[PDB]
This record gives sequence, C-alpha cells and structure tokens, in this order.
Amino acid sequence: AVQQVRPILSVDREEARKRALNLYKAWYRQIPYIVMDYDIPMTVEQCRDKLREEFVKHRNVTDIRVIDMLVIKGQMELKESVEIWKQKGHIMRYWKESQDPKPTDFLSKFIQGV
Amino acid sequence: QQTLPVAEVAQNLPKKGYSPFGTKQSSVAEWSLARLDDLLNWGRKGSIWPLTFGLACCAVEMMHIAAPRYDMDRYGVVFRASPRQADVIIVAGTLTNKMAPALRKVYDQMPEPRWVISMGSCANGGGYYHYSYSVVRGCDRIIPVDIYVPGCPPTAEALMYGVLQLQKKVKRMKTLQMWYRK
Amino acid sequence: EPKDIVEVPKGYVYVNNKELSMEFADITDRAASTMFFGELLRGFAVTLAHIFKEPATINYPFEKGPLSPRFRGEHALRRYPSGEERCIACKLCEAICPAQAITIEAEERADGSRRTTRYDIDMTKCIYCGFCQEACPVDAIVEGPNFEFSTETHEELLYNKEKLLCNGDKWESEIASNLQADHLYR
Amino acid sequence: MDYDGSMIPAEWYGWMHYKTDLPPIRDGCRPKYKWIADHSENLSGTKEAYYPYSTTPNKVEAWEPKA
Amino acid sequence: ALRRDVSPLIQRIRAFLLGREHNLALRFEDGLADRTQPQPEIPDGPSHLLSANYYCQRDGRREVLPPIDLVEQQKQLKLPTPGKVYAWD
Amino acid sequence: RGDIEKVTHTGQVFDKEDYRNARFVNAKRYVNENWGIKLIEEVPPKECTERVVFCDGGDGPLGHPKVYINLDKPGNHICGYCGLRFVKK
Amino acid sequence: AAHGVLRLVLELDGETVMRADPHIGLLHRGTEKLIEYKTYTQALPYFDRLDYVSMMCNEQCYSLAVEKLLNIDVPLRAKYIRTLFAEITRILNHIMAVGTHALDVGALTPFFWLFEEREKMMEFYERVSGARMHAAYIRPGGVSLDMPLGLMDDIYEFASKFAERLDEVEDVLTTNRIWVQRTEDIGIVTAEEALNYGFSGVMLRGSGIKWDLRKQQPYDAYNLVNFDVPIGTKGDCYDRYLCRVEEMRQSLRIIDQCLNQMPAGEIKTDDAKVAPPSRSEMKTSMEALIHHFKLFTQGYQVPPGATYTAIEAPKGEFGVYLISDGSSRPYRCKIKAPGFAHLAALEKIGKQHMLADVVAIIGTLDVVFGEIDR
Amino acid sequence: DKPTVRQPDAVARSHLSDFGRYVAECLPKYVQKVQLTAGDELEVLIAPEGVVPVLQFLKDHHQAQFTNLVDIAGVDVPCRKNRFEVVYNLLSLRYNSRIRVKTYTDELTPLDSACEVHKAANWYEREIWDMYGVFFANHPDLRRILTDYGFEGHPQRRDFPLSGYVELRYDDEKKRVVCEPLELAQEFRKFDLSAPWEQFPNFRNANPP
Amino acid sequence: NKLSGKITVPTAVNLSPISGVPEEHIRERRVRIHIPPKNAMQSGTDNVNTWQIEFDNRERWENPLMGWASSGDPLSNMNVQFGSPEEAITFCERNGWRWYVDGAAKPKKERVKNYGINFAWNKRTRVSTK
Amino acid sequence: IKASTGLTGLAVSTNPHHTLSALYGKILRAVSKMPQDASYRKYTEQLVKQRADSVAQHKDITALEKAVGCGQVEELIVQAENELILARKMLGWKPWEKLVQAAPAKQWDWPPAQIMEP
Ligand code: SF4
Ligand code: SF4
Ligand code: SF4
Ligand SMILES: [Zn+2]
Repeated sequence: AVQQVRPILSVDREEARKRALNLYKAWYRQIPYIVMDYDIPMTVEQCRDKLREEFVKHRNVTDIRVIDMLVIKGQMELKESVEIWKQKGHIMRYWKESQDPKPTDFLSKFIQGV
Repeated sequence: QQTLPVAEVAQNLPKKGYSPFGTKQSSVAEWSLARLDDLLNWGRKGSIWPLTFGLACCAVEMMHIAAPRYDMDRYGVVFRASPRQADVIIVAGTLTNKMAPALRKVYDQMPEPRWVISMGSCANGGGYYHYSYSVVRGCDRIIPVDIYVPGCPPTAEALMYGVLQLQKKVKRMKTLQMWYRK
Repeated sequence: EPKDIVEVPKGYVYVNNKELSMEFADITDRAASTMFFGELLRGFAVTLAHIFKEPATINYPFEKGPLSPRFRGEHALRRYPSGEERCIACKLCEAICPAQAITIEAEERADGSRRTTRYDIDMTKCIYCGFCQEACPVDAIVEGPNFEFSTETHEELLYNKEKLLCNGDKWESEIASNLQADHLYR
Repeated sequence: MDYDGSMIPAEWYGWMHYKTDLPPIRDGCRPKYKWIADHSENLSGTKEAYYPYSTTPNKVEAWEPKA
Repeated sequence: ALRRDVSPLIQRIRAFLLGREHNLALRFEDGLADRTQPQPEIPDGPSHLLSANYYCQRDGRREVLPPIDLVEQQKQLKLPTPGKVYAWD
Repeated sequence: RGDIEKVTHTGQVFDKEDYRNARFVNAKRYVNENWGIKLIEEVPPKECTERVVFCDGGDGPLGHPKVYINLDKPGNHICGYCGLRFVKK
Repeated sequence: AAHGVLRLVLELDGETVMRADPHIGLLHRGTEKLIEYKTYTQALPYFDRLDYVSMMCNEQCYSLAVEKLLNIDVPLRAKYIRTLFAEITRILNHIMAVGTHALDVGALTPFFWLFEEREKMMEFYERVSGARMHAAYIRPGGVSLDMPLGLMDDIYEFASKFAERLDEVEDVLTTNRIWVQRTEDIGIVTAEEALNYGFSGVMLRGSGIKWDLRKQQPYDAYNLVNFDVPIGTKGDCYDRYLCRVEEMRQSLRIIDQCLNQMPAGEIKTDDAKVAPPSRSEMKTSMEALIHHFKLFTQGYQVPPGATYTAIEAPKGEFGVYLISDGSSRPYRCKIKAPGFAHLAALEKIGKQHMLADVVAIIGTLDVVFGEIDR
Repeated sequence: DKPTVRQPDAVARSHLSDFGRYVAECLPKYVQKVQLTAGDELEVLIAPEGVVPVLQFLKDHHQAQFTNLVDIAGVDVPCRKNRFEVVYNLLSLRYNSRIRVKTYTDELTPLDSACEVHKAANWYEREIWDMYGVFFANHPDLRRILTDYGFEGHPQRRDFPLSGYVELRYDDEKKRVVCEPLELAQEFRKFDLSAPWEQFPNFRNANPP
Repeated sequence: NKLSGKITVPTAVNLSPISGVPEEHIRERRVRIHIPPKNAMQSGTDNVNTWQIEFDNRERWENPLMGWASSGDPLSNMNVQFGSPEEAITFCERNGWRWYVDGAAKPKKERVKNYGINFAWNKRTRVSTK
Repeated sequence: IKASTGLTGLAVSTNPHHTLSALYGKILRAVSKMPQDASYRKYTEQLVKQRADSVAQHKDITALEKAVGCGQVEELIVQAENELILARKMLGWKPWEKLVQAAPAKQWDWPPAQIMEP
C-alpha cells in the first residue's frame, strides 16, 4: 500500500524530528519576548506549559510528510509571533478562555441538552 | 403606530418648545439644570466630528456627504483624522476578523461621549456577506452602535438624515438635569 | 509648437513627446515664471474667481432631491384596489433574494386562499438590489421610495409582515405613481 | 424646531423629489382608496417605536393532562 | 432673468480671473429635459417574428461542443504563430 | 396597553404569562387594521353570462396574470390570485 | 491615503522607508466561496461590489463571461448602452483616483470641484438603474432594462460642460510646481520590469507599452468608435497622472460617437431561456410565465466549461476566470483585479523613497480595495 | 442568420490550433495534452514536474513570447485522486493572444514555484497557499495573505463549511476579542437547485474514459 | 539513487491534524455517504447519478426574538459530490472522518413492458379502459 | 538616429547588427549541442537563420526593422538574449524526451463526479 511520491522537505523520520525540534527551539526561545511585547495576562511558565501540550496535541502523527507540514505551519506562526504582526487577541487564542469547558459526563450532557 | 396631527389639531396646539425637556421645571435648581443641559447638548449637537473609518464601498458615500452637494460641514460636521480629536465614528463597510480588534481598539482610544453610526448593511448586520467565514456578523458584536443607517450604500441624503437623528439624540440626552436626581 | 521626441502613429497620443525648447525667449519665459510664480498666480486667481460661483448645496431637509422613479428604498407590501393583500406566497422573492434576507411561511386562510402567515425582511441583510420586486409575479412587494428609515436599535430594522403592510398603506399613493410610470417600460 | 425629513406626506413626496412633475393638486389620477393610512414620522427611540415579533402562531401542540 | 447669477460686475471679473469664457454649471429645470415624459413603447424584437421562428434552429446553448484534442484532431486527418504580430514595441 | 393585546389576523397573541410579552414594555406591538379576509368579504360577487370568465384582478400589467374561471357550478368561484368572486346565475 | 483598509508594516531609518510589507487581506470577505453557493443571476451584484469605484465595468466583465459560456450575443442597442456606461464609469473612476490622489498630496480644492461633477454622473446611474452606485444594470442578456426618455439629452449637456470642469482643475494642478515636483520622477517603472510583474492599464500604458484591451482584444461596440489612447514615456507618477487626464478627455469623444449613433431596437438578447421575459408578456402567455418562474428560481444551466475574460477597466485589465460544471450554480469564480499585481510591486517600487513619496505612490497605483482582497 | 448566437473568430481558431500542436511536439516530455476549448482559448495540460519548463519555454521562445502571467487560479475538485488543480493564464503582447496552462496536485505533495520565472506570481502563490494549502517549493516567503492571523484551515476548499467553524466577539471580563464556536441567528438556508432533466445532450457521452 | 527526491510512503495518509477541522466535530460526527434520493414527483433522473456525502443533523431551535431557525452547528449544510462510493471513502479517510456507506441500489431488472398485454384474450391483464 | 526608444529603461543601442549577429551565432551553437531529433531544434535553426539572414541585407537599422518586423531592434536583441538562456536551460532540461507521467484516469475530465457505465 506504498506510493513512490515526491518529498516536501524531510526525507526520513529523523530529519523530520530534526526540523520539528528546531522549531521547538525557536518557540522556547521566543516565549519571553512575547511575554514582554504582548501585554496579555499569560506568564512565561504557562506559555511554556502550553507549548509542551500543544506539541503533544499531535504525538501519534506518523507520516513523514504530515509531520513536515505541521512544522511548516509552526515556522510560520513562529515568525508571526517573532515579529509582532499578531495581536494580543490572536496570541491568547491558544487558551480558549471565552467558553467554559462544556459538560462531558453523560448526565451533564443529558441534563444540559445535545 | 402613531400619525401626524391634522391641520386643525396643529392650530390648537402651541409652539413645541425648543429644549426637548420642556419648560415645566418646578424649582430654581430644576430650571437652572435644565438650561445647562440645553447648553451642553447645544454644544455637542452643533459641532460633531466623525473619524472617517470608511473601510469600503460604503466609504464612497461617506465622501459624497463631504462633497458639495449635501454639504455636511454646513451642519457643523468635520472630518478630524486623529481619533483623540474625533467625537463620532461612522463605521462603514464590512468588518472582517482581521479588522475586528482594530475597530475595537480605535473605538475605545477615542474619548467619550462617543456615538457610533453603523452605515450600510455590511456594518449593520454583516450585510450581503453575512454567512461568511471571515466577517463579523454585524458590528454590534464589537462595539455599541447608536444609529443604524440602512442602505447598500445609503443614499447620501439617508446618511446625513441619520446624522441629524444623532443630533436629535444628542439634543435630548439628560446628564445634569438627572444627575440632580442621582 | 516644439517638435516631438518620439514619432507617433495613429490610435495613440503621446503626452510628453513635446520638447522643452532651449530658445532664449523660451528659457527666459520659464525663468520669469519661476522668479515670479506666474503659474501660481494663474491658479491663485482661479480660486478667487471661483468664489463667485454659487454653491450647489441642497438646503436639506427643506430643499431636497432629486431622485428617479426607479429608486430602490424602503420595502412595502402592496394591496389590491379592493384592499386585499397582493402577495400569494409564491416565494419567488425569497428564492431569488441574493442576500437571503427574506423568510416566508404560508398557509390557507380560512377562506381557502393561498396567503402568507409570516413574511420577514431583514434590512440589515437586504442589499436593496430590487431582485425581489423584479421577480414577484403580482407586484406584491416593491422597493418603496422612502430612504430615511433610520433606527437607533438594530432590532427595529427586522421588518415583519405587519410593519411591511403598514409601509404599503402609508406609501401607497407614491408607489402607484411610479408603477404607472414604469410598468409598461420595466 | 423639530423639523424632520419624514414629515413630507406620500402624495407630495414624489413632487418634492422631482420624481413626479404633476402637483397633487393637479393630477387626480392617483389612487383614492380607503384603507390608506395617514403619514407618520420616523417614530424611533420613543414609546411609539415599532419592535419586531414573530408572525407565526406556535408550531407544535403540547399534550394537555387535564383533558 | 433666466438663471440666478451674481451681479454683472462680478460676472465680468469672474470671466477675467478664470481666463476662459464661463458657462454655467448648476442644472435648471429649463436647462434639463421635460422632466415628465410620454409613455415609451419598446419595439418588438426580431426573434419575436411570428413564424419560421423555431427555437431549435436558433439556439446557442444546445450548439456548443466539448473541447477538442488537437493531437487527436490530427490523428483523424510559415512557422505557426498565435496571431497577427502586434508592434507593442 | 391594547397594542400588546390585539389578535394579529395571522392569529397570535402572546400568552398572558409569556416572557416574550416583555419586549413591548417600551415599544408598540404594531398590528394592521385592514384584514384582507374582511375586506374581500365586503366586495360583492360579480356576475356574468358566459360559462367562462377571465380575471386579472388589477388592470393591464398592473394586476396578476390573466386567469380563466369557469362558472358552470352553482356556487361562487373565487379568483385564485386576487380573491375576487364570480357567480353565473 | 491608505484607503481605510491597507496596513503597511514599514521599517524606517531616519525617515526613509526601507522594508515595506503590505498586509492585503484586511478586507477579504470570502466572496469566492459565496459566489460558488449562489446562482449566476444571484451572483451578479458581487462583481459590482468588487472594485466598487468601477460600477458598471465590473458587471460587464461578468456578463461577457456568461455570454461567452452561453454562446449568446446582445443587440446593437444593448452594446451601445454598455459602451456608453462603460465610459461614464471610466470618468467616474478616474475622478475618484485623481481626487483621492489630490488628497494624498494634500490638495482639497481639486477633489471637491470634481466630486461636484461626480454627483451628476451618479444621478444618471440613478436615472437608469434606480441605485446611486451598485446598479445591476448590465446583465448577461444585455442590460437589465431600457433607458428613460430624455436621458440622452441630459448626458449631452453633462458632457458639454465637463470639458470646462476638467480644464479648470487641469490648468490649476497639472502645471503647479509643488504637484509636479511632488509626483514627478517618483517610482520609475521600467518597461521590462513592468511586464514581468504582470502590470496593465494606464500604469502599463504610461510606462511606454502601446498595449490596451480596447484596441487589441475589443469586446464591446468599441469596434464602431474611433479614438486614441494616451501614452507616456517617463513612467513617473506625473506622466501617469497625465495619461489618466487625457483618458478622461478621450473617453468624452467616445461618448460623442456612441451617443450620436445610438440605434433603435430591442434591449436584450432574444433568448427568453437566458434573459427574463418582460412583465407584459409574462402576465399573459404561458411559457413566458414558466421561463419567468424557472429563471428566477433555478436560473439557467450554463454548458460545462472554463472560460476567461478581461475588460479595460479603469484600474486596468480586470478579469474573471469562471468555471461552470453544467449546473445552474457556478463552480468556481476567480477574479483577477489589476490592483493585486500593481500593489505587490510596491515592495520593490517604494525602495528608498521618502515616506511622502510612498503615500503618493499608493495613490498613483490607484489600488481601490475590495478588488484586492475578497 | 442567428443574431443571438455569436460567431467566434475562425482565423483565431486556425492560428491557435496549429500553434497548439507546435507546443505539444516541442515539449513532448511535459505536455500531457493540448486542447482547444470552444471559447477559442487554448489550454495546455501538463504534468506537475514540467510547470517551470513550460512557463520558461513560453515566456522566452520567439513563437510563444508569453511574458505576462495574469494569475494563478486555484481549482478544487474532490473525486480526483490528486484534486487541487492550478491554472496559469498567460498573455502574449507580441502576437496578441492568450494561453492557459494547467496542472494538478494533491493536498500533500508540493508544487513548483513560478517566482523564479515571473516575478508577478510571487503574491499569487502566497494566495493559493493561504486559500487551499497547496505548498509551493522554492517559493521565497510563503506567508499567508488574506485570512486573518492564526487561521486554521484553507477555506476555498469544497470540504469546508461556508460560515467557517468559529466567529469573533468582544469580552468585558478580558477587554478583548475572543473567537468562539459558531452560532448563527438564522441557519443559512440552502436551496436544492438540481436539474431533473438533462438540458445538454452534447456533453453526455463525450469525454468518456 | 533518486527520482527528484521521490519517497516511499503509505498511500493512506490521515490528514486530520493538518486539515484544521476542530477535533470536536471529528470525534462526535459521522458521514453518510449515499446517492441523493430521487424526487418522488419528478421523472428526470440526471441528479441522482452521483455519490454524495453529508453530515448528520445536529440541532435546530428557533431564535427567541424573531422565530427564525437558529443553528449553532457548522457542518449542517456541508455537502460534497463524488463519482463513485470508493472514491468518497478514499476521500473521507484522508480527512479522518467517521463514515458508513449506504448502498444505493442493485441494477434495474428488465421489465418486459409490452403493449399487447393491454389487450389479451385470456390473461387478467386486459386494461379496463384506455 | 532615433532620439528615444519610446520606453523607459530600454535605451537606444548602437552597433545593433553586430550585437544581433553575435547573439544569433551563440544561439545557433547552443542548439547545435541539442540532439538531431528535437522539434525545438528543427525550428529554431530555420527561424534564427531566417532572422540572421535578414540581418545583413538592410544596413539601415530602420530598414532592418521593417524587414524583420516583430518589433524594434532594442527589444529584438532582448528577444534574442532570452532565447540564449532558453537553449542553455533547454539543453539542461532534456524536454525532447517522451512523456514523464501519464495523467491518472478521470484527471482532465469535465464535468466531475458523474457515475459511468463500465
Ligand atoms: S453595505 Fe452595500 S454599500 Fe456598504 S460596503 Fe456593503 S455592499 Fe458596499
Ligand atoms: S414574489 Fe411576491 S407574491 Fe411571491 S411570495 Fe414574494 S411577495 Fe408574495
Ligand atoms: S432588494 Fe434584493 S436583497 Fe433586498 S430583499 Fe429584495 S431581492 Fe433581497
Ligand atoms: Zn383575479
């Protein structure tokens, strides 16, 4: 079920990690600047914590190509935060603080509607 | 729904007064505070300074009003560029997501008493792009709108009619007279 | 006239081919223009002159206009000369409405007639395009000529059938005039 | 001093806009039906203001325990 | 007596200052058309001709074909240039 | 206030204990005064001779599309569009 | 001077602008997706919204696209009306560009004097279509509706006086030293650099290229009008401004030719399956009613295919690439507005000029918004 | 004798037709097919690898000299295994003619970049990248253009809801604008405008596999 | 040792994360691949020749204000077309959805549909009227 | 001598014949390296040689302009230079070879998404 297809950037899973971890470097190194530049509530530790979870967001990615794109997205978002194109609203977006975590257990769902 | 009075009813009725409050004030403090409100409203009513946000398509009418056919500075309206010196904001055109935080920021950087006119359908309720992934459905969801000028765009007459309606709202606002009760 | 600088064929006009002469009368002319701002004087006197043209400001709302019989403004649901509702809920107006600003729900009135129950327009979604009236097969709905319908509250703009019928009653005379003007022509 | 743009009535509106050259005093060919209302201003920001509301009687009937 | 104009003096100076003979710009009822006009009749069309007017033998939408493959066109069967050379120079 | 009591011809009154009444504490509940059902009732049923009549309701192209209504039945016959009423007898 | 939309992220040293990143997309209104969901007739106003300064030219582009797909032709009278209003829009757009440009530089009086005359033209749009701007007057089967009597004459006097009005501002502002030095030799656009960046319109025509869509790929009744386009040889904002001014003058004589020769006849393609029938016929005959019914509810199936078209819109070669899947609903509608490429080149055009020069460059680009992001 | 039906420029069809064969037999390895759409335009269907060679060939060779690259129009078509299609619509001032180049690609494999060929394209590749997600290889800077910052998904795809997944408002607790799950006052009412009766026979069996 | 950097990868590449759809929809919603139903009171059948996918209805209430049909569910109208079910299943997997095909129909069995049977000497199938 | 080329940047160039001749020589050799069964080759020689044969008879630059058509010499040299780059790239591209890839079935078929009879 294999296909002999073009690459994008990374030719092997290890190069993929090499690229993926490079991004993790830029983001870790950037966090303090954004805490200063963007006047938002978030603090360095929380921003670091979210960065960890947000990589964990997709741990079981497998395809070399898919993981390459995820890194391509990150390098973009890095630059948009590195330079201050984004806005305090845009950067906080990662927390989703407007909506309360909706009910999850069956009764709370049942008693609160579909 | 009500309707205008008929010729003979008008004949019976007296002058409609000038200050919308009327001249029924009881005591000296009441009567005095009525006049000071009238003066304040007169100042804020006669001189009103739009900010000229004017994103799009609607903006062209926002310029035609400045044009010499339906002259607007005739009424005491001037386009100050700087929001710190602008008293009113005529939000006109569509409000995309990229713009939403910008409009919010511009609005509250302006000092009050600040009134917003939502010109055009695109600002009123998102207009023709209402079911779009990128547009703020209306501008009521970013800022407190004061006057709605329907149209796509509103004919210039319609826009400055709305301006006069804002002047009427600025005329009847009760701040000193009713602080006295507060 | 000075000669050109690029030879031009037809179907074109070069707007800079004219040469800046070096003739002494020509240079001294330009020099005098710069030394005494003749060109500014020409423009200066123009604006002085053009004070003496009467301004074209309409003394609104006393003086006002002009429009044309086809102007697309406030919506109105007309009624037959008997007073009966013209709309039959054919729902074309909704089917064509580019903004989907129209909502209709129709049933049978007790007489057995095909008529609307709810007929709604959102003039915060309408574009005043007039596709609705161009489509309606009985001229039930029309872009009435009123355009000063400005409201302080957003809710006040969402018209339902009661509001629309009221406008039709209020504006019937004018709408009758326009249609008599344009029906055979539209 | 409470003049308004909407004070013009229907029969005169067209003339006032250069929309009809026939003064209402002169052309009696316009309709003279009964149901026609009388004019009204932009009644807004006042107790006389319109406010929308559903124009469909409710959809589904609830079961009545008493009956 | 025809158009509201500033008094004749100011008119002459105004013409002097502009440097071109001035012609009025504001639109008067006299200047513009008879603002109420007779009812127009739109002449009937050439496809409204009453006979020999079959739709099937004049319709376009049913006439258009799919795109043709030029190589396969040849398989069924002056260096070429896209069109007349234009001296955009 | 009567404004929030009247029965819309469509047949709606907010129940006496229904929170949607609240929206009219400060604004009128417009209800139209002409009910088409009553008006068309008042209009008398026109009568003719021919088995089949035609109505456009309005006049010329200012009414509804021309419709032919047969009258052979004993009763009335209501125009589908305008609600005019016909009776042959 | 930023159209209310544009957001340039500039990096400056001293006062000069080194890096100039424009963030187009502060207006983008997902109009390609919406155009897909609606019907061809319903989709028509969208185009009039785009490049909102150009009212009718945008519609004519779309109508030509559909007519090329449907394999239909409009009658001469419809062609001439389209031509007439194509040029009236040309005068509208160029007034808008000149007036905005005059404010960019800081001259108020020109803008106001011209916006007086802009009111007369809009009134004409109002006379025909019933809307100040944003008519729907041009439609696939030709124009939506006939013209009211006497509108010909009123156009004549308006054209009669426009020479005076344009010359008043022209004499005031063309020669003026401040304006000349303020615009001249700003953002030189060499010929080769112009082509490889995908330019068009008076920008291209100003840089020296003798190209134009009207004379080369004629699409409307322009076959029957003789006239000359203007061309510059300096590629400055100034001589570009002159080209626009002469274009106003040349358009004027185009209205002379067309308005003089206007023939009688129908005002709509004869195919009642394509354009709606008239109300008079509708209320009597049967298939007129069916066609009225089906066109307004379902629209008309357009034969499958992809087609491109372009028009000499005032901003430049405005184009619509339209793909139809055979249904009544367009499958894909990509729109090429000239302002797009015209603005991308700014990042290179604006290099090292002063800040005041950058603003004036944005003006001479005349990148009206809506057409850029949508 | 059918004034309604237009008559194309036949001689233009002649020139484009012979020229099209010229292109096919000059670039055998790349040109997959060359067809002449009935609208008189000329389409050139290539494989994804030859994108730059075709464009470079066109802009340069005497007989093509197609210098201006009008746009990069992106088309999405599910049910084509590699669906995302691209269109390079070019002009030639020397000969006064238009040509269209077309290619395909999936949502995953990258695609050649025209930045190195025509400087005009630079923004367009950014536009398709934002609007579909079609990567471009060797593109200098692939920053998004239109969509707002931190926008997830590429809306012009046909598997993307019209109104998007989220929408913005303003918070007072936070003095800031927050994105929220979608919530529509009146759900967008589609209309099912499907033809029951085939209105076009000519395209029925034509173009079959 | 390369063909312009070609690589060997599995054909079935899940693209849920790159896609951008929120995981809530991905994890709580199915897809109903089928052929659109034939309208009962029609007779042309050139709109049921395609294989179509859509998402199950979530909810619709009515706006308290104006009695519209409010719906806070984005993929309600979403609708896509395919040429064959296997194509759609291939697509649906690549976008990481849950789906369950709905078998359209077996090939129509020929019906004799003779005209003469309307008029028979013995068979019951003689028409009562014309 | 013509004063201007009528275009910005495109300057008046002397010795056009020498430049055009030199450009034609190089491109001819550039195609010389090509294989003998390449359509690109087959035509470039005849076209270029037609140009490079027209270069001589008309010493006057304006006369040569009319004889060659296709635009003025100033652009015309650029046309030649473009093609020089084309040949060098063309040799590097090997496009005379046969099809690299066959389109998948139903790739270039319009309209899409319609069932079929096997
Ligand atoms: S409301 Fe109408 S005029 Fe205003 S921006 Fe929207 S489309 Fe343009
Ligand atoms: S088109 Fe006219 S008759 Fe039909 S539903 Fe709409 S308003 Fe009523
Ligand atoms: S004018 Fe146009 S948008 Fe407004 S209700 Fe009528 S059809 Fe709909
Ligand atoms: Zn009737």
